[PDB]
Amino acid sequence: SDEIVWQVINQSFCSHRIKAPNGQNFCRNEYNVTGLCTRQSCPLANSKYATVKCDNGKLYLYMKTPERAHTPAKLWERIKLSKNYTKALQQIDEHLLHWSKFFRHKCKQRFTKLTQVMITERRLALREEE
Amino acid sequence: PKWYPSEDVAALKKTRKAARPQKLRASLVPGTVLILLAGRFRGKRVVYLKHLEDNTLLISGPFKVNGVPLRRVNARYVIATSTKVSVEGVNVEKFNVEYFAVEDQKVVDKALIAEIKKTPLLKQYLSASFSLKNGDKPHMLKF
Amino acid sequence: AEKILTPESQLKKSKAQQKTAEQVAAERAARKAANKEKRAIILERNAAYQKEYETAERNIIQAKRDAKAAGSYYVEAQHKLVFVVRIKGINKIPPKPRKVLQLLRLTRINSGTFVKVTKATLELLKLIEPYVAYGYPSYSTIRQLVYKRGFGKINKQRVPLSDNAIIEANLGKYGILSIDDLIHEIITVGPHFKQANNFLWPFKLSNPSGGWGVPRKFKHFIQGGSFGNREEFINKLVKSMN
Amino acid sequence: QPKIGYGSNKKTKFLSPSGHKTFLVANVKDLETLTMHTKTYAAEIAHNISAKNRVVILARAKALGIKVTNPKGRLALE
Amino acid sequence: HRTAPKSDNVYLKLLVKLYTFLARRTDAPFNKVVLKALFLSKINRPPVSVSRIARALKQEGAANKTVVVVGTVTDDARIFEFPKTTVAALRFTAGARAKIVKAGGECITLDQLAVRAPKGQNTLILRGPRNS
Amino acid sequence: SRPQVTVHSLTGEATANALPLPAVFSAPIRPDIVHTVFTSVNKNKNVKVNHNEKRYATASAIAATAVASLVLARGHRVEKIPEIPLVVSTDLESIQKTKEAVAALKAVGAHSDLLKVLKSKKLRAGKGKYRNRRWTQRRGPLVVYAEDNGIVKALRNVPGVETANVASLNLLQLAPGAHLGRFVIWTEAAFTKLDQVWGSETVASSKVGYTLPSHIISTSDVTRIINSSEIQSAIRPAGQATQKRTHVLKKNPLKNKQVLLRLNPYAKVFAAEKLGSKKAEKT
RNA sequence: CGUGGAGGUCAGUGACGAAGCCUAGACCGUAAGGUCGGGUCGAACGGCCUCUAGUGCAGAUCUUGGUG
RNA sequence: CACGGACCAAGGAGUCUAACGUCUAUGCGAGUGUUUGGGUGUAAAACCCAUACGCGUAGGUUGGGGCCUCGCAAGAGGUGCACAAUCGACCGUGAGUAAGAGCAUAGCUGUUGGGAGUUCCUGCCGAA
Ligand SMILES: [Mg+2]
Ligand SMILES: [Mg+2]
Ligand SMILES: [Mg+2]
Ligand SMILES: [Mg+2]
Ligand SMILES: [Mg+2]
Ligand SMILES: [Mg+2]
Ligand SMILES: [Mg+2]
Ligand SMILES: [Mg+2]
Ligand SMILES: [Mg+2]
Ligand SMILES: [Mg+2]
Ligand SMILES: [Mg+2]
Ligand SMILES: [Mg+2]
Ligand SMILES: [Mg+2]
Ligand SMILES: [Zn+2]
Repeated sequence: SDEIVWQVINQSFCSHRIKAPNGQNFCRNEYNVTGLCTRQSCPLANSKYATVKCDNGKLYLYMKTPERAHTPAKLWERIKLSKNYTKALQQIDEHLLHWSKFFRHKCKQRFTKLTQVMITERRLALREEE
Repeated sequence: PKWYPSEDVAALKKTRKAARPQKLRASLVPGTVLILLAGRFRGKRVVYLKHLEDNTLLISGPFKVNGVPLRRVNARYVIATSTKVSVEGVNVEKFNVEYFAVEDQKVVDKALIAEIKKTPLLKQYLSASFSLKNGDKPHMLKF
Repeated sequence: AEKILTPESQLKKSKAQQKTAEQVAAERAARKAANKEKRAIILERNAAYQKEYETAERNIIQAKRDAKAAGSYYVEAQHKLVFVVRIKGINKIPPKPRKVLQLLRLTRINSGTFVKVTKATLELLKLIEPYVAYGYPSYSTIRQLVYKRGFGKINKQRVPLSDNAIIEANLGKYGILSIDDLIHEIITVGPHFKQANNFLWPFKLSNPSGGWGVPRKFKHFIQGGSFGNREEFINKLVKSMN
Repeated sequence: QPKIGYGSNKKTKFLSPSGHKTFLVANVKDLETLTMHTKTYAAEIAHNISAKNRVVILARAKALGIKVTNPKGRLALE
Repeated sequence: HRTAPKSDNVYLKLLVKLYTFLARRTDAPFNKVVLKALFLSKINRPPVSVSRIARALKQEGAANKTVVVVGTVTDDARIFEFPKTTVAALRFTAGARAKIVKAGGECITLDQLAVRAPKGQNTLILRGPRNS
Repeated sequence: SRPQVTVHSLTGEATANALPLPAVFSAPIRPDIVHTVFTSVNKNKNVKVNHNEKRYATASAIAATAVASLVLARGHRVEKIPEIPLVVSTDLESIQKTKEAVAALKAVGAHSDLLKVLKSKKLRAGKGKYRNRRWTQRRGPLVVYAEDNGIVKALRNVPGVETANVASLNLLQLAPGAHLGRFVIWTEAAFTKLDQVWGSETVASSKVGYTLPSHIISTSDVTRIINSSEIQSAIRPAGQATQKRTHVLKKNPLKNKQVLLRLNPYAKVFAAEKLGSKKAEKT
């Protein structure tokens, strides 16, 4: 049913979709790795999916499988990426072993950017402590 | 590999453009007098010695005659006159492009003066500058 | 703990891709060998055509000289090929010439094409005499046109003739495997002239570099204007246009 | 006279001289949709946003490293 | 004629996608033919009754062929004896479906036929009479 | 395409008893028919619509109620619910107090959707504000009951929640704004009675001369079918998927010797022979 | 592209200033226009998917008030 | 430049509705349409039953898209949708039969009609 769901979401109301002036579309979905409404992008469209998303200081990895499509409360499995960037990429590749290259590449890029953002918000909010 | 590639790096396509040695204009020949059209010594007559690998002609005043030292000059900014001197007397092997990055000039100048003496009035020609007078039309003017 | 196992579909895909790659490599080697043999064949055909052309020209000249020596006139065979070029704009054209112009594949000014000479085709040119200029094309002009402005019709997509393989893939059925083979089929009236000529896209020619000659174009060639049958002098015009 | 022949190239269309496509932003959540596309896109705060929200949007944008097209608007003039 | 079905039906579009992919990637002209048929309008998709299926199978050597109807199949009470075959078509009326199931036959969608016969092997296409 | 759903007690604990899915949820999900019927029926508050088409649209909406992705697409906060289609114990039908029903909804996990609907209330923008349409708010969960035992009165007051009998389900209530996938909660009795109301594979629908629609395509997912195992055996080798550019620029043979030799090999030999400048015998 | 009507939706926007109007300012679009900035304004309204209504001028008979 | 010009403010050249038909989409299918009434109804609604009538039903051969075998391919064939071609049988000389497709809804839209000046921007196809 993923194709049907995607086609309805495409030619009907993807509520998280925002139509930019260029004509490109952006899904507002927080779990979305690539914030662009496409076949590979909407977590709604695709049963198999993954994302790096920041919670507190941690940069967790969220996993989505067709097996837990029912029971959406427990759908997203939460994995802690190690603070070491190399270890984090290794863990992402391991968990995303035998996993389509699109989500893996996008997940790695999102982890890099979130790490940079965490570094730079530490920068902007440096305090006298320590 | 300490940073994963943000966005992507578009590799440039391989270029089928191999550099080849320059083919100089026919008039330029070793031992040919030259007129410089720009730079510090614009409008000053100089001798041509050899063509360098990096396409910069090498020229001597001689500094003895006209005070122009050994120097690199671009070919396109130069006019070639029909009068010649024999350059066989001067050997001009040692100095090269990388060398440019007094005694040598003296060694060159002695040999070049030796040939300059034979032709009448050439030293005076090299000493004096060149300029366009009124009524001078370059296109007819045979250089 | 336990190792993960490769998906059972990716393994099938890897097997299929490996076999396909091996097949493609074998086909590539065979194609390379065939290309070498094809180039050898093309060289032989070109040499044969060159000798044929030279001998034909010398034979015509010698026939003229011999006829003059004998005191008898020599008459050349009527030219079996013409080249036509469009001279006039589409507007202010009656229906009768307009329909003919479509048949000759001329749809814009300055375009031109080769036409076989026959009683049927000659009257068509007679119908469109005001709006076109045509004449007998020499070998050199045809060669230059085919090399510079040659375009091939491949699924109605005006493909440029930049390689012998392109012409082969279309015209090997008719025994034409190179640009020069096509040029021979054009310069002569071969058994497959219609198909080879139709394969060529109508030529798109610039206005002549030197000029049109006479100040006013729109009179017939003898009257002193561009359009009309000018015979060999078309070669002078087309080379200026091409 | 306007006509299709004047149309701009697709690769350069909808591009500011800074090289960033303008994207309207209302709140922090909409800002976060442009987290990584900092090179391709630049945010533009909407006209109807209150001054109190604009400073928060600017702070979050600086943290994310996303270029804002109209900062110092309603916090400064012109 | 058409380059895509004028209908906005999701499932017809999915079938068109599958069949255009097969026609692109299959040498068999069967996929091309069915792809072109899928675009047709209602007037250009006349119903092919179970009656016509019975005649098409009575033709020699076609008894074991898979009958294909790009469209709908309608029942015909005129007949008492109907042979067993695995008809394939877009839609099946309740009467036609019951007749096919009763006689030991079976009805499949065109996707199931594509899975069965990607090259259309042993297939027999039929088209209804478009008198009006 | 599960076999069964697990009932959930009002307090929240999962109930052992399980109910097979009805055949409605395995029905065509057609946005176009639902959209057309929804426009025609919403014009009434008149346009005639075929009864069978109307039932088809109702069935499509009911099927959409089970696809959690579509429910997220419309906007409901179904992110935290025990499962979909969401089923609750029949005792729900016998609640008499609004507060108890709301607490049961919190246990069910529809708290987020109710909070959304509560926050969304705003004043009507248009002049219709003074024509008895003044406050506008988002839509909440739908509670389906087989029989009313006071649940209807309890849930009337809470914003966003609308209740509908199983025998009387409405496309407007099921698919607001022609958008498929409204969040619904089914009582345990309602889930069972859905079979009788609409029918299963071997059960009459209870509607005179009605059968659930057939699927034009037996499989929803085209990726599974197109990949398959046998098609790839049937399929010729693929292309690059990004066409290699051939002949970006035209190189005139007359001016560039390399391409001239490429077009004609005999040109090389002829150049050496200089047959063009050959001398005919003086004779 | 623009103007209203209705349903749905953005847990949209708002005295730290909503809607309306102007803006020989900046950006975008080939253009109808759109976004932002500023001014004005001073309490609520907008974006988006769908169906439904619905784009600016010319000129005449003259009329009325008012002014010669 | 050639030809005309009291002044300011405004206002400023007719209406709803019907009949037949082509095409497209959807539902069903030798059927199809309900609402003519009733039930039911967080209540014009929505959901459901009948109640009728409307419009439907009451072979020879050649070619033929397609599919099968042989063939690397061209072909050799085999088989034959729609439909055509002629050849005829029967019913009653055609609209023929010898294996039907229509009904309903919506959109666009041609004609006939009942009182009955220019035309937001861009693009496209195109007589004479
Ligand atoms: Mg492959
Ligand atoms: Mg000139
Ligand atoms: Mg030239
Ligand atoms: Mg503003
Ligand atoms: Mg009809
Ligand atoms: Mg037979
Ligand atoms: Mg690829
Ligand atoms: Mg090109
Ligand atoms: Mg609204
Ligand atoms: Mg404005
Ligand atoms: Mg511009
Ligand atoms: Mg027959
Ligand atoms: Mg036959
Ligand atoms: Zn989306």
